[PDB]
Amino acid sequence: ERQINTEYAVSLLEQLKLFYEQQLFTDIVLIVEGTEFPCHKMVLATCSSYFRAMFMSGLSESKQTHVHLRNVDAATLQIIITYAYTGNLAMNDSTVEQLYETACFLQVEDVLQRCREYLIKKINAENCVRLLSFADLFSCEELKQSAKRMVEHKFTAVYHQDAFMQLSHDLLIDILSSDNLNVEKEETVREAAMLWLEYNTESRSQYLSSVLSQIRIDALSEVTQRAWFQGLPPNDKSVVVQGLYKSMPKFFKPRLGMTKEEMMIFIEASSENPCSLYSSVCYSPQAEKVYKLCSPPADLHKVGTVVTPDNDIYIAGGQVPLKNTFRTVNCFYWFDAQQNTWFPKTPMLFVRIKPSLVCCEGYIYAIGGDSVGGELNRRTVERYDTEKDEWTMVSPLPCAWQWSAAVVVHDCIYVMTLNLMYCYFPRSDSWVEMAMRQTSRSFASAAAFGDKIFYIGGLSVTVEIYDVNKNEWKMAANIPDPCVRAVVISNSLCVFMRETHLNERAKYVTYQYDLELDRWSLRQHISERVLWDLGRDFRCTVGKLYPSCLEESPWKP
Amino acid sequence: RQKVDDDRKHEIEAAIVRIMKSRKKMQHNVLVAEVTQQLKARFLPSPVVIKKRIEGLIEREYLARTPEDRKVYTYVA
Repeated sequence: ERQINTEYAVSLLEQLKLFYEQQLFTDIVLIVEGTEFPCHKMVLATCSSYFRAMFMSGLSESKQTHVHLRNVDAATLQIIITYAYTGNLAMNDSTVEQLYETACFLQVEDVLQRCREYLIKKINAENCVRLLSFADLFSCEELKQSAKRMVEHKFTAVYHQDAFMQLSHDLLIDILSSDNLNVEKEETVREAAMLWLEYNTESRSQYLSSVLSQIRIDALSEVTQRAWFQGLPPNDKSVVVQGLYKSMPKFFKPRLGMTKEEMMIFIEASSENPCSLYSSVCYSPQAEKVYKLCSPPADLHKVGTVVTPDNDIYIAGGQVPLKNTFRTVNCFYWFDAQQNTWFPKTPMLFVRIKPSLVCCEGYIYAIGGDSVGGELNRRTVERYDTEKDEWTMVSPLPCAWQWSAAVVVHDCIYVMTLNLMYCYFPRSDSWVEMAMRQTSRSFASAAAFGDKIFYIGGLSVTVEIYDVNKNEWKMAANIPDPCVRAVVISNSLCVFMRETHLNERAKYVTYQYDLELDRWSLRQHISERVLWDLGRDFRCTVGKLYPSCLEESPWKP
Repeated sequence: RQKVDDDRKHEIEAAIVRIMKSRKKMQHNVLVAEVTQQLKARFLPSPVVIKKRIEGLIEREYLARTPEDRKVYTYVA
């Protein structure tokens, strides 16, 4: 059907807006705690699913011109009316709750979906349990699930949120009884359930018993009984009887968060499947297996990795082929530790090629990486805010460097280039000159192990160790065209190198390096029966993953 | 004894004026840990002595270390 809108629908909406702001042809007025809102019935019927029944049903409101609508905020109803009259919402970050409250009040489906998306995108660090209780009160399965997983991930690291105390039982039961608790130990959930019953007892003793049972035998074999003898109300006999029941039944099973194996995440591998360009796989140091990961964009490559102290994976920048009949994109992504997917985040402001992301003081710092190339000050850096979810410009780099590396030592930013090093102080937002290397090597990376930076490789086997407390560069030894990948494994400095000769196959083997010995002892030789060739542009980083969520990479020995 | 007490005074003061001219700032007790780690194999950290002596160079231009405005130190000479 022909529904042309060229200069017609916009003109109609502009005429309606003009009639609204001039108070013309209005036949209904909303009374909101003394505030008047003259409007029309047609717009309220086409926008809200409640006003259509308010103006159709032949009751009292039908003839009532002065309808007194209560339990609604003035500003929220005003923004809903102006959204109905112009189509633009222009929502902030503070009044989203009351907006959704009154949007669900009038079943206004479009603004409901808009606010639902805005809330599902903005579960950053703190409003998680709050918006989870919000979605529990206003049954919203979409928001409910994302918030559920978000809490399963972060709540099991703070378990002290002020909002977490005020939760309904069913929601707490769903949270605690789930097998998605990202906890490496079983006593933290026990004490967390405990403190949730240390603020409210006596009248709430039923909930106490329920959560106690939920904790299961794994955490029921603790001080739970003694703490209860201490806080139980007097003259309670059957309560001890029902508490003694919880010890032998109800399927004691292992949890999921304990499977936080410290593994080796790789990217841009040799797609086991021929013409496929690249793939992201993983390696297990202890399990001696090779797991795979899903490509974040599935077509874009040349990305940079970073791992926060909370074991989080991020991906920024990269280039994607234009697919006309490689363009650079500043998109951003984050790896899910359980869903084996990639949820995007706030993109960058500059399209970078192979950005070097560094985490420090809870902030992500992307140093260099072909920001735009044609900058007036070619040396610049853009940092990320993991809490506010925004990018903040900081003091630019002193000199323009290419194929550089950057690490973080002692809560400070350290970027390494051919021969120079600069310490970005995040507190004073300044760059202090550091020691210069006597050797000029590029195309190499550095590792931040302890309080020493180990710049390995370059063009080789150059081992130049730097210390922060000493501020000096020294050599240790030569590792016995190697592709070096220095990294931290089990609080012990190790390396992952691959050698390649003429008419010979590649071999993967990791060595154990000692500080005072200056020697790379043979730790483990990666057999080719489990791991195949990776390539040249592959990257390495240390991080904890889950074996059950991920899938093994099928490949013939 | 008094001579070496004056010697320790010299040590701590010099250490501070030479290192902090390119280091961090102490909201309360941040840089004192560093100045004590630097003089660990020299003598005793002497917390009371160093705390009494760092607040004397406050009114002496170099290292203003404003006590009340202990949020940004003068990175000048």
